[PDB]
Amino acid sequence: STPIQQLLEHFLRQLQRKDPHGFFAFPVTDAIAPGYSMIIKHPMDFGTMKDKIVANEYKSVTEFKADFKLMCDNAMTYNRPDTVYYKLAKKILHAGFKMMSKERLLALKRSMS
Amino acid sequence: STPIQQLLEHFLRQLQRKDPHGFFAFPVTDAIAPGYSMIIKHPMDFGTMKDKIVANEYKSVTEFKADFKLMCDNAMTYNRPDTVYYKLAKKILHAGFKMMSKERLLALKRSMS
Ligand SMILES: CCN1/C(=C/C(C)=O)Sc2ccc(OC)cc21
Ligand SMILES: CCN1/C(=C/C(C)=O)Sc2ccc(OC)cc21
Repeated sequence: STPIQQLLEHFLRQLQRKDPHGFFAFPVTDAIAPGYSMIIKHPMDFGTMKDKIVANEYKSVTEFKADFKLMCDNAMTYNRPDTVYYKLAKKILHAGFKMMSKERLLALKRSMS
Repeated sequence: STPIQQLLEHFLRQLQRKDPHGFFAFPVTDAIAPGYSMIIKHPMDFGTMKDKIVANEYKSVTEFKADFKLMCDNAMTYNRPDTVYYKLAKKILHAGFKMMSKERLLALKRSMS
């Protein structure tokens, strides 16, 4: 493994702990969610993100954050605000962007000098 | 855990993997290596470094590199050049400092932007 892969695997684990029931663990498809494909054109989930880490397809924390943000946007677009799915997506998005702050990324970034 | 701890744990696993027999895994004792305490002023080993990581006592990769270099210098000071201990110490010292090179950490630096 490489250092960036280890950093992204750490972030991903923290985020998955905030989704204990695995709402975001696998790709949502039309077989479970009517009309999903035509509402959610850019699907994303934790499992695809793990595969992209393993495949070393992320070159930055910015790219990783964008996939995480996409996933939570999709969940808030498709599900109505009354659903546990929409409600959890809003909460992990807030927490996730607070754990990968500009600030926190600069503090961790002064540790490597 | 914290991001810096996870990064140092990664480096430590890479280094410990080059010492499958655990020459460096635990403190050398005078019962095993006569006069060690009298010759080696500042003992160091992988287990203590892991203890300091968990205890979040490293504030830089530089500080971490300093304990690693200490560990390998100690082994080459106490053990004669024909011994497995001296030879492995020299080999992991070079490998570890190529893995925590200035360049490699500055590239990793841009990845967290
Ligand atoms: C994977 C769970 N989950 C959703 C997740 C997100 C993030 O949108 S959307 C949803 C709709 C139906 C279903 O099967 C009853 C499950 C379901
Ligand atoms: C624990 C291995 N090892 C050394 C370790 C370091 C890092 O120096 S020094 C030493 C001397 C004798 C011995 O038993 C033959 C072992 C011994």
